[PDB]
Amino acid sequence: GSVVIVGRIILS
Amino acid sequence: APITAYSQQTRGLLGCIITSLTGRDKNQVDGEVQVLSTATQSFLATCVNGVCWTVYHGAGSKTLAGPKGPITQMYTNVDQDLVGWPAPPGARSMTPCTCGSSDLYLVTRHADVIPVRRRGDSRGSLLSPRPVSYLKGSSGGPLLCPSGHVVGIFRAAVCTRGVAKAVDFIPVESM
Ligand SMILES: *[C@@](=O)([C]([C][C](F)F)[N]C(=O)[C]([C][C]([C])[C])[N]C(=O)[C]([N]C(=O)O[C]C1=[C][C]=[C][C]=[C]1)[C]([C])[C][C])C([O])=O
Repeated sequence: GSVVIVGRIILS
Repeated sequence: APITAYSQQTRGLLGCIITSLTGRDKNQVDGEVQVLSTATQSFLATCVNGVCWTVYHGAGSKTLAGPKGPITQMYTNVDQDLVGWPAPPGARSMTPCTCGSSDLYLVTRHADVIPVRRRGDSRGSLLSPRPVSYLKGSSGGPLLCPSGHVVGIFRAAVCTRGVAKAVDFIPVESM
């Protein structure tokens, strides 16, 4: 069972 | 806070369950910080110098779904609680902070930037206490200097009676 990217945080 | 952030969700349950099983992710990746999910836990990965970095207590020894099938860790360190995968393409890689600042900012899963006072190589206190429940799912998130460079990756909340007063983190040195 793989780890999955469910979203992302864009930094600034 | 002088660093700002916002999230974008990329998948829900069905996609997440399915992508875990097959290990194949064709989604466009972007951002400095990936929100992650396995069956039983939620957490964050911080891309520094080309590698996506997170907590062992979250990812265990697992691959990360990627564009060509599952991605093997290139770094797995049980004691420092750190694991790494080659960042998939698209991820905005940050740079290790060296300036030495003492004012740090923790980026949580909900895209808040909160103030931390560094107290030791791997500890910092919250200038304002927060409920532990507000920090759940942020393990792996970055601790940042004011210039936006990374000093460490969030690991544990030090609390009493549901409120988080300080944080334990893995110093970028480790990475
Ligand atoms: C993170 O995995 C979670 C983030 C948030 F909840 F704090 N981190 C943890 O669950 C860690 C896991 C542990 C195996 C390191 N646990 C804690 O944060 C807990 N606090 C505590 O046990 O830490 C004290 C300590 C930290 C570091 C070194 C020595 C001692 C809390 C769960 C207790 C209320 C996520 O879920 O995103």
